Amino acid sequence: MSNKLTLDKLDVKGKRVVMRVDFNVPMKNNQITNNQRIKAAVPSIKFCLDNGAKSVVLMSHLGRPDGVPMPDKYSLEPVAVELKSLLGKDVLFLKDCVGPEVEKACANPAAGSVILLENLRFHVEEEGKGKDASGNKVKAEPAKIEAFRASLSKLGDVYVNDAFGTAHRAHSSMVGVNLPQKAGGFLMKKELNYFAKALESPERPFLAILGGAKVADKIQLINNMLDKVNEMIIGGGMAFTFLKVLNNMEIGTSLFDEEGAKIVKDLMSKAEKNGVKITLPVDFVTADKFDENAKTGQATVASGIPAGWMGLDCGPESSKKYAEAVTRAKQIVWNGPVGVFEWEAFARGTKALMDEVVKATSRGCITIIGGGDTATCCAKWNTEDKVSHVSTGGGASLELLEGKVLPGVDALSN
Ligand SMILES: Nc1ncnc2c1ncn2[C@H]1O[C@@H](COP(=O)(O)OP(=O)(O)O)[C@H](O)[C@@H]1O
Ligand code: ALF
Ligand SMILES: [Cl-]
Repeated sequence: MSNKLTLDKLDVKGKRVVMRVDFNVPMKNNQITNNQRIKAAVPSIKFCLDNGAKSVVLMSHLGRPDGVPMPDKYSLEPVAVELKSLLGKDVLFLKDCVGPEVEKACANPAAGSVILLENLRFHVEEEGKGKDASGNKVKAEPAKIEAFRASLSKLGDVYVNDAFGTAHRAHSSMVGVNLPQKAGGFLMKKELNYFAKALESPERPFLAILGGAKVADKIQLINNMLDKVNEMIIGGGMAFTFLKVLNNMEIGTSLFDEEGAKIVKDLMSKAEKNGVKITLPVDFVTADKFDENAKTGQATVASGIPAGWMGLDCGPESSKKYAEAVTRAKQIVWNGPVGVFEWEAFARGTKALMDEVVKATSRGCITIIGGGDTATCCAKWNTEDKVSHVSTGGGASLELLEGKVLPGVDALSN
Protein backbone atom coordinates (compact mmCIF):
# COMPACT_ATOMS: atom_id res chain seq x y z
CA MET A 1 0.00 0.00 0.00
CA SER A 2 0.97 3.71 0.66
CA ASN A 3 4.55 3.86 -0.75
CA LYS A 4 4.31 1.12 -3.30
CA LEU A 5 3.32 1.56 -6.92
CA THR A 6 -0.34 1.20 -7.76
CA LEU A 7 -2.42 0.64 -10.87
CA ASP A 8 -3.84 4.17 -10.80
CA LYS A 9 -0.30 5.56 -10.82
CA LEU A 10 0.68 3.14 -13.56
CA ASP A 11 0.89 3.89 -17.28
CA VAL A 12 -0.50 1.06 -19.41
CA LYS A 13 -1.07 2.77 -22.75
CA GLY A 14 0.36 0.56 -25.51
CA LYS A 15 1.92 -1.88 -23.06
CA ARG A 16 1.16 -5.50 -22.37
CA VAL A 17 0.12 -6.21 -18.82
CA VAL A 18 0.82 -9.42 -16.99
CA MET A 19 -1.60 -9.66 -14.08
CA ARG A 20 -1.65 -12.06 -11.17
CA VAL A 21 -5.25 -12.82 -10.10
CA ASP A 22 -6.92 -15.09 -7.56
CA PHE A 23 -9.32 -17.09 -9.70
CA ASN A 24 -9.19 -20.02 -7.35
CA VAL A 25 -12.94 -20.46 -7.26
CA PRO A 26 -15.14 -23.21 -5.85
CA MET A 27 -15.93 -26.10 -8.20
CA LYS A 28 -18.62 -28.76 -7.99
CA ASN A 29 -18.65 -31.50 -10.60
CA ASN A 30 -16.43 -29.46 -12.93
CA GLN A 31 -18.56 -26.30 -12.77
CA ILE A 32 -18.40 -22.96 -10.97
CA THR A 33 -20.42 -22.42 -7.80
CA ASN A 34 -19.29 -18.87 -6.98
CA ASN A 35 -17.69 -16.10 -9.07
CA GLN A 36 -16.97 -13.32 -6.52
CA ARG A 37 -13.26 -13.92 -6.74
CA ILE A 38 -13.53 -13.55 -10.51
CA LYS A 39 -16.00 -10.70 -10.27
CA ALA A 40 -13.73 -8.83 -7.86
CA ALA A 41 -10.83 -8.66 -10.33
CA VAL A 42 -12.80 -7.02 -13.17
CA PRO A 43 -12.32 -3.35 -12.24
CA SER A 44 -8.55 -3.76 -12.56
CA ILE A 45 -8.80 -5.70 -15.82
CA LYS A 46 -11.11 -3.12 -17.39
CA PHE A 47 -9.00 -0.23 -16.26
CA CYS A 48 -6.15 -1.49 -18.41
CA LEU A 49 -8.39 -2.03 -21.43
CA ASP A 50 -9.99 1.41 -21.10
CA ASN A 51 -6.68 3.14 -20.70
CA GLY A 52 -5.32 1.78 -23.96
CA ALA A 53 -3.48 -1.31 -22.75
CA LYS A 54 -2.43 -3.53 -25.64
CA SER A 55 -3.16 -6.74 -23.77
CA VAL A 56 -3.89 -8.14 -20.33
CA VAL A 57 -2.36 -11.54 -19.59
CA LEU A 58 -3.93 -13.29 -16.59
CA MET A 59 -2.19 -15.76 -14.36
CA SER A 60 -3.83 -17.68 -11.56
CA HIS A 61 -4.14 -21.03 -9.94
CA LEU A 62 -6.84 -23.55 -9.11
CA GLY A 63 -6.68 -25.99 -6.20
CA ARG A 64 -3.65 -28.08 -5.23
CA PRO A 65 -2.47 -30.20 -8.17
CA ASP A 66 0.82 -30.68 -6.26
CA GLY A 67 3.09 -29.69 -9.20
CA VAL A 68 1.66 -32.23 -11.67
CA PRO A 69 -0.83 -31.35 -14.47
CA MET A 70 -4.47 -32.41 -14.03
CA PRO A 71 -6.50 -30.82 -16.86
CA ASP A 72 -9.38 -33.20 -16.16
CA LYS A 73 -9.80 -31.84 -12.61
CA TYR A 74 -7.91 -28.65 -11.90
CA SER A 75 -8.18 -26.88 -15.25
CA LEU A 76 -8.85 -23.17 -15.56
CA GLU A 77 -10.79 -23.39 -18.83
CA PRO A 78 -14.30 -23.04 -17.31
CA VAL A 79 -13.24 -19.74 -15.88
CA ALA A 80 -12.35 -18.50 -18.73
CA VAL A 81 -16.03 -18.86 -19.76
CA GLU A 82 -17.45 -16.82 -16.92
CA LEU A 83 -14.95 -14.10 -17.55
CA LYS A 84 -16.56 -13.41 -20.96
CA SER A 85 -19.87 -12.70 -19.30
CA LEU A 86 -18.57 -10.41 -16.59
CA LEU A 87 -16.13 -9.08 -19.09
CA GLY A 88 -18.37 -8.60 -21.98
CA LYS A 89 -15.28 -9.36 -24.09
CA ASP A 90 -13.87 -12.36 -25.88
CA VAL A 91 -11.37 -14.18 -23.69
CA LEU A 92 -8.72 -16.49 -25.08
CA PHE A 93 -7.67 -19.56 -23.19
CA LEU A 94 -4.28 -21.31 -23.39
CA LYS A 95 -3.43 -24.87 -22.22
CA ASP A 96 -0.17 -23.91 -20.62
CA CYS A 97 1.42 -20.89 -18.94
CA VAL A 98 4.85 -21.49 -20.49
CA GLY A 99 6.74 -21.04 -22.67
CA PRO A 100 7.88 -20.65 -26.32
CA GLU A 101 4.45 -21.55 -27.69
CA VAL A 102 2.69 -19.56 -24.97
CA GLU A 103 5.24 -16.75 -25.34
CA LYS A 104 4.44 -16.70 -29.03
CA ALA A 105 0.80 -15.79 -28.37
CA CYS A 106 1.68 -13.30 -25.64
CA ALA A 107 4.67 -11.78 -27.48
CA ASN A 108 2.59 -9.18 -29.32
CA PRO A 109 -1.20 -9.63 -29.33
CA ALA A 110 -4.00 -7.76 -31.08
CA ALA A 111 -5.23 -4.61 -29.34
CA GLY A 112 -7.67 -5.00 -26.44
CA SER A 113 -6.94 -8.71 -26.07
CA VAL A 114 -7.12 -10.57 -22.79
CA ILE A 115 -5.49 -13.97 -22.37
CA LEU A 116 -5.98 -16.56 -19.67
CA LEU A 117 -2.91 -18.63 -19.08
CA GLU A 118 -3.34 -22.09 -17.77
CA ASN A 119 -3.07 -23.13 -14.15
CA LEU A 120 0.34 -22.31 -12.63
CA ARG A 121 0.31 -25.17 -10.17
CA PHE A 122 0.88 -27.69 -12.91
CA HIS A 123 4.54 -26.83 -12.56
CA VAL A 124 6.71 -27.53 -9.52
CA GLU A 125 8.33 -24.14 -10.00
CA GLU A 126 5.35 -22.16 -8.76
CA GLU A 127 5.28 -23.31 -5.15
CA GLY A 128 7.94 -24.58 -5.79
CA LYS A 129 7.63 -27.93 -4.10
CA GLY A 130 5.29 -30.69 -5.03
CA LYS A 131 4.38 -34.26 -5.26
CA ASP A 132 5.43 -36.65 -7.96
CA ALA A 133 3.55 -39.67 -9.35
CA SER A 134 4.68 -41.73 -6.34
CA GLY A 135 3.14 -39.19 -3.95
CA ASN A 136 6.66 -38.39 -2.81
CA LYS A 137 7.00 -34.78 -1.87
CA VAL A 138 9.75 -33.13 -3.84
CA LYS A 139 11.22 -29.74 -4.44
CA ALA A 140 11.94 -27.99 -7.68
CA GLU A 141 15.44 -27.23 -8.81
CA PRO A 142 16.75 -23.74 -8.02
CA ALA A 143 17.88 -23.24 -11.62
CA LYS A 144 14.55 -24.34 -13.14
CA ILE A 145 12.55 -22.18 -10.74
CA GLU A 146 14.44 -19.24 -12.00
CA ALA A 147 13.81 -20.16 -15.67
CA PHE A 148 10.09 -20.29 -14.80
CA ARG A 149 10.12 -16.67 -13.69
CA ALA A 150 12.02 -15.42 -16.74
CA SER A 151 9.29 -17.09 -18.84
CA LEU A 152 6.50 -15.08 -17.20
CA SER A 153 8.39 -11.85 -17.71
CA LYS A 154 8.18 -12.09 -21.52
CA LEU A 155 4.39 -12.13 -21.26
CA GLY A 156 4.04 -8.44 -20.41
CA ASP A 157 5.78 -5.07 -20.13
CA VAL A 158 4.26 -4.16 -16.80
CA TYR A 159 3.21 -6.34 -13.97
CA VAL A 160 0.08 -5.83 -11.93
CA ASN A 161 -0.75 -7.90 -8.86
CA ASP A 162 -4.42 -8.16 -7.91
CA ALA A 163 -4.44 -11.54 -6.16
CA PHE A 164 -5.16 -10.47 -2.58
CA GLY A 165 -6.30 -14.01 -1.86
CA THR A 166 -2.85 -15.51 -2.47
CA ALA A 167 -0.88 -12.43 -1.40
CA HIS A 168 0.30 -14.37 1.63
CA ARG A 169 2.18 -16.93 -0.50
CA ALA A 170 5.67 -16.27 -1.82
CA HIS A 171 5.26 -18.15 -5.08
CA SER A 172 6.85 -17.50 -8.43
CA SER A 173 3.91 -15.57 -9.91
CA MET A 174 3.51 -13.56 -6.70
CA VAL A 175 7.10 -12.42 -6.06
CA GLY A 176 9.07 -13.81 -9.02
CA VAL A 177 8.11 -11.76 -12.05
CA ASN A 178 11.03 -9.49 -12.77
CA LEU A 179 9.77 -6.39 -14.48
CA PRO A 180 10.92 -2.81 -13.90
CA GLN A 181 7.46 -1.74 -12.77
CA LYS A 182 5.31 -3.88 -10.50
CA ALA A 183 2.03 -2.32 -9.42
CA GLY A 184 -0.72 -3.32 -7.00
CA GLY A 185 -4.28 -3.74 -8.29
CA PHE A 186 -7.49 -2.14 -7.00
CA LEU A 187 -8.69 -5.29 -5.28
CA MET A 188 -5.36 -5.36 -3.49
CA LYS A 189 -5.78 -1.74 -2.47
CA LYS A 190 -9.49 -1.89 -1.66
CA GLU A 191 -8.81 -4.92 0.52
CA LEU A 192 -5.60 -3.63 2.13
CA ASN A 193 -7.29 -0.35 3.08
CA TYR A 194 -10.27 -2.10 4.60
CA PHE A 195 -8.06 -4.21 6.88
CA ALA A 196 -5.87 -1.24 7.95
CA LYS A 197 -9.02 0.33 9.36
CA ALA A 198 -10.22 -2.90 10.98
CA LEU A 199 -7.00 -4.11 12.59
CA GLU A 200 -4.61 -1.46 13.97
CA SER A 201 -7.49 -0.47 16.36
CA PRO A 202 -9.86 -3.40 16.89
CA GLU A 203 -13.13 -3.26 18.72
CA ARG A 204 -12.96 -5.50 21.78
CA PRO A 205 -13.60 -8.21 22.66
CA PHE A 206 -12.10 -9.45 19.44
CA LEU A 207 -12.95 -13.01 18.43
CA ALA A 208 -11.35 -15.14 15.69
CA ILE A 209 -13.22 -18.11 14.26
CA LEU A 210 -11.13 -20.85 12.78
CA GLY A 211 -12.32 -23.70 10.62
CA GLY A 212 -11.92 -25.25 7.22
CA ALA A 213 -9.98 -28.15 5.80
CA LYS A 214 -6.48 -26.65 5.44
CA VAL A 215 -5.22 -27.77 8.82
CA ALA A 216 -1.45 -28.04 8.20
CA ASP A 217 -1.14 -24.46 6.97
CA LYS A 218 -3.49 -22.67 9.35
CA ILE A 219 -2.24 -23.82 12.75
CA GLN A 220 1.09 -22.09 12.16
CA LEU A 221 -0.85 -18.83 12.02
CA ILE A 222 -2.47 -19.33 15.40
CA ASN A 223 0.51 -18.49 17.50
CA ASN A 224 0.89 -14.90 16.32
CA MET A 225 -2.91 -14.55 16.31
CA LEU A 226 -2.90 -15.26 20.04
CA ASP A 227 -1.13 -11.95 20.61
CA LYS A 228 -3.83 -9.96 18.72
CA VAL A 229 -7.20 -11.48 19.69
CA ASN A 230 -9.18 -11.91 22.89
CA GLU A 231 -11.07 -15.08 22.01
CA MET A 232 -10.78 -17.96 19.61
CA ILE A 233 -13.22 -20.52 18.27
CA ILE A 234 -11.40 -23.43 16.72
CA GLY A 235 -13.79 -25.76 14.95
CA GLY A 236 -13.88 -27.48 11.59
CA GLY A 237 -11.11 -29.84 10.55
CA MET A 238 -8.76 -27.99 12.89
CA ALA A 239 -10.66 -29.34 15.91
CA PHE A 240 -9.53 -32.95 15.78
CA THR A 241 -5.81 -32.21 15.74
CA PHE A 242 -6.29 -30.28 18.98
CA LEU A 243 -8.55 -32.82 20.72
CA LYS A 244 -6.41 -35.88 20.12
CA VAL A 245 -3.39 -34.26 21.77
CA LEU A 246 -5.26 -32.47 24.54
CA ASN A 247 -7.55 -35.29 25.65
CA ASN A 248 -6.20 -38.39 23.93
CA MET A 249 -9.53 -38.50 22.15
CA GLU A 250 -10.33 -40.88 19.36
CA ILE A 251 -11.08 -39.12 16.11
CA GLY A 252 -11.47 -41.99 13.58
CA THR A 253 -10.73 -41.07 9.93
CA SER A 254 -10.88 -37.35 10.60
CA LEU A 255 -8.31 -34.85 9.32
CA PHE A 256 -5.15 -34.95 11.40
CA ASP A 257 -1.99 -32.93 11.12
CA GLU A 258 0.94 -34.59 12.79
CA GLU A 259 3.33 -31.63 12.63
CA GLY A 260 0.56 -29.40 13.87
CA ALA A 261 0.03 -31.77 16.78
CA LYS A 262 3.52 -30.99 18.04
CA ILE A 263 2.58 -27.42 18.97
CA VAL A 264 -0.94 -27.85 20.37
CA LYS A 265 0.08 -27.78 24.02
CA ASP A 266 2.22 -24.66 23.66
CA LEU A 267 -0.60 -22.92 21.85
CA MET A 268 -2.97 -23.70 24.72
CA SER A 269 -0.51 -22.50 27.32
CA LYS A 270 0.20 -19.23 25.55
CA ALA A 271 -3.57 -18.72 25.37
CA GLU A 272 -3.69 -19.15 29.15
CA LYS A 273 -0.74 -16.89 29.65
CA ASN A 274 -2.44 -14.18 27.58
CA GLY A 275 -5.96 -14.99 28.80
CA VAL A 276 -7.47 -15.88 25.43
CA LYS A 277 -10.54 -18.05 25.74
CA ILE A 278 -10.31 -21.02 23.41
CA THR A 279 -13.60 -22.56 22.36
CA LEU A 280 -13.69 -26.08 20.94
CA PRO A 281 -16.43 -28.48 19.87
CA VAL A 282 -17.92 -30.89 22.41
CA ASP A 283 -19.94 -33.00 19.96
CA PHE A 284 -19.90 -33.85 16.27
CA VAL A 285 -21.92 -35.18 13.39
CA THR A 286 -20.15 -38.17 11.83
CA ALA A 287 -19.85 -40.00 8.49
CA ASP A 288 -18.53 -43.38 7.28
CA LYS A 289 -17.20 -42.12 3.94
CA PHE A 290 -16.27 -38.73 2.56
CA ASP A 291 -19.58 -38.28 0.78
CA GLU A 292 -22.68 -36.17 0.44
CA ASN A 293 -24.64 -39.41 0.64
CA ALA A 294 -22.83 -41.23 3.41
CA LYS A 295 -24.50 -42.77 6.45
CA THR A 296 -24.77 -40.31 9.36
CA GLY A 297 -23.71 -40.70 12.98
CA GLN A 298 -23.39 -38.82 16.29
CA ALA A 299 -20.48 -38.42 18.70
CA THR A 300 -18.97 -36.53 21.63
CA VAL A 301 -15.51 -35.64 22.88
CA ALA A 302 -16.13 -38.11 25.71
CA SER A 303 -17.61 -40.76 23.38
CA GLY A 304 -14.92 -40.46 20.75
CA ILE A 305 -15.32 -41.13 17.06
CA PRO A 306 -15.57 -44.81 15.92
CA ALA A 307 -12.83 -46.36 13.82
CA GLY A 308 -13.15 -45.62 10.10
CA TRP A 309 -15.62 -42.76 10.74
CA MET A 310 -14.98 -39.04 10.38
CA GLY A 311 -16.49 -35.87 11.80
CA LEU A 312 -17.69 -33.56 9.04
CA ASP A 313 -19.75 -31.19 11.17
CA CYS A 314 -20.09 -30.02 14.74
CA GLY A 315 -22.93 -30.92 17.06
CA PRO A 316 -25.76 -28.82 18.54
CA GLU A 317 -24.15 -28.49 21.98
CA SER A 318 -21.03 -27.19 20.21
CA SER A 319 -23.03 -24.52 18.35
CA LYS A 320 -24.49 -23.51 21.70
CA LYS A 321 -21.01 -22.63 22.98
CA TYR A 322 -19.81 -20.84 19.88
CA ALA A 323 -22.91 -18.67 20.12
CA GLU A 324 -21.93 -17.56 23.66
CA ALA A 325 -18.62 -16.34 22.23
CA VAL A 326 -20.25 -14.48 19.37
CA THR A 327 -22.53 -12.64 21.80
CA ARG A 328 -19.58 -11.41 23.86
CA ALA A 329 -17.51 -10.11 20.95
CA LYS A 330 -17.48 -6.68 19.28
CA GLN A 331 -15.33 -7.69 16.33
CA ILE A 332 -15.24 -11.03 14.60
CA VAL A 333 -13.03 -12.51 11.95
CA TRP A 334 -14.18 -15.81 10.47
CA ASN A 335 -12.24 -18.01 8.08
CA GLY A 336 -13.13 -21.59 7.22
CA PRO A 337 -16.47 -23.28 7.75
CA VAL A 338 -17.00 -25.41 10.85
CA GLY A 339 -18.49 -28.19 8.73
CA VAL A 340 -19.02 -29.27 5.14
CA PHE A 341 -21.64 -26.65 4.28
CA GLU A 342 -22.05 -27.88 0.68
CA TRP A 343 -23.61 -31.18 1.76
CA GLU A 344 -26.96 -30.86 3.52
CA ALA A 345 -26.34 -33.42 6.27
CA PHE A 346 -23.30 -31.48 7.51
CA ALA A 347 -24.40 -27.85 6.91
CA ARG A 348 -26.38 -27.64 10.15
CA GLY A 349 -23.58 -26.20 12.30
CA THR A 350 -22.25 -23.68 9.81
CA LYS A 351 -25.74 -22.40 9.17
CA ALA A 352 -26.31 -21.80 12.88
CA LEU A 353 -23.02 -19.99 13.20
CA MET A 354 -23.75 -17.59 10.36
CA ASP A 355 -27.21 -16.93 11.73
CA GLU A 356 -25.58 -15.75 14.96
CA VAL A 357 -22.96 -13.71 13.13
CA VAL A 358 -25.77 -11.84 11.34
CA LYS A 359 -27.54 -10.84 14.57
CA ALA A 360 -24.17 -9.77 15.89
CA THR A 361 -23.79 -7.23 13.08
CA SER A 362 -27.26 -5.87 13.99
CA ARG A 363 -26.11 -4.85 17.48
CA GLY A 364 -23.10 -3.05 15.97
CA CYS A 365 -20.48 -5.77 16.17
CA ILE A 366 -18.09 -5.76 13.22
CA THR A 367 -17.93 -8.94 11.25
CA ILE A 368 -15.46 -10.07 8.64
CA ILE A 369 -15.90 -13.37 6.83
CA GLY A 370 -13.00 -14.04 4.52
CA GLY A 371 -12.04 -16.89 2.21
CA GLY A 372 -12.97 -18.69 -0.99
CA ASP A 373 -15.14 -21.40 0.61
CA THR A 374 -16.19 -19.37 3.69
CA ALA A 375 -17.31 -16.55 1.42
CA THR A 376 -19.44 -18.97 -0.56
CA CYS A 377 -21.55 -19.51 2.54
CA CYS A 378 -22.67 -15.90 2.27
CA ALA A 379 -23.65 -16.30 -1.37
CA LYS A 380 -25.50 -19.53 -0.67
CA TRP A 381 -27.56 -18.09 2.18
CA ASN A 382 -27.72 -14.52 0.90
CA THR A 383 -25.98 -12.90 3.87
CA GLU A 384 -23.48 -10.91 1.82
CA ASP A 385 -24.88 -7.46 2.55
CA LYS A 386 -25.86 -8.58 6.06
CA VAL A 387 -22.28 -8.65 7.33
CA SER A 388 -19.81 -5.82 7.73
CA HIS A 389 -17.41 -7.10 5.09
CA VAL A 390 -16.98 -10.11 2.85
CA SER A 391 -13.42 -10.66 1.78
CA THR A 392 -11.79 -12.50 -1.08
CA GLY A 393 -8.85 -13.84 0.98
CA GLY A 394 -9.09 -16.06 4.04
CA GLY A 395 -5.61 -17.31 4.84
CA ALA A 396 -4.31 -13.94 3.60
CA SER A 397 -6.52 -11.96 6.00
CA LEU A 398 -5.32 -14.02 8.95
CA GLU A 399 -1.71 -13.36 8.00
CA LEU A 400 -2.39 -9.60 8.18
CA LEU A 401 -3.75 -10.25 11.65
CA GLU A 402 -0.40 -11.68 12.89
CA GLY A 403 1.69 -8.62 11.99
CA LYS A 404 3.90 -9.95 9.16
CA VAL A 405 3.72 -8.06 5.87
CA LEU A 406 2.50 -10.10 2.93
CA PRO A 407 5.05 -11.56 0.51
CA GLY A 408 2.92 -10.30 -2.43
CA VAL A 409 2.89 -6.71 -1.19
CA ASP A 410 6.56 -6.58 -0.04
CA ALA A 411 7.52 -7.50 -3.63
CA LEU A 412 5.68 -4.48 -5.22
CA SER A 413 7.76 -1.49 -6.45
CA ASN A 414 8.54 1.52 -4.19
N1 LIG B 1 -13.46 -31.86 7.87
C1 LIG B 1 -13.72 -31.28 6.70
N2 LIG B 1 -13.45 -31.91 5.55
C2 LIG B 1 -13.71 -31.32 4.38
N3 LIG B 1 -14.24 -30.10 4.32
C3 LIG B 1 -14.53 -29.42 5.44
C4 LIG B 1 -14.28 -30.01 6.66
N4 LIG B 1 -14.65 -29.16 7.59
C5 LIG B 1 -15.12 -28.08 7.00
N5 LIG B 1 -15.06 -28.23 5.68
C6 LIG B 1 -15.52 -27.18 4.72
O1 LIG B 1 -14.43 -26.26 4.70
C7 LIG B 1 -14.12 -25.93 3.36
C8 LIG B 1 -12.60 -25.73 3.42
O2 LIG B 1 -12.24 -24.57 2.69
P1 LIG B 1 -11.06 -23.62 3.09
O3 LIG B 1 -10.26 -23.41 1.70
O4 LIG B 1 -10.22 -24.05 4.22
O5 LIG B 1 -11.77 -22.25 3.43
P2 LIG B 1 -11.30 -20.93 2.75
O6 LIG B 1 -11.31 -20.96 1.27
O7 LIG B 1 -9.83 -20.66 3.34
O8 LIG B 1 -12.24 -19.78 3.32
C9 LIG B 1 -14.54 -27.13 2.54
O9 LIG B 1 -15.00 -26.64 1.29
C10 LIG B 1 -15.76 -27.60 3.26
O10 LIG B 1 -16.84 -26.84 2.76
F1 ALF C 1 -9.19 -21.50 0.43
AL1 ALF C 1 -8.63 -20.10 1.40
F2 ALF C 1 -8.16 -18.76 2.45
F3 ALF C 1 -7.35 -21.03 2.20
F4 ALF C 1 -9.79 -19.04 0.57
CL1 LIG D 1 -3.18 -27.07 4.82
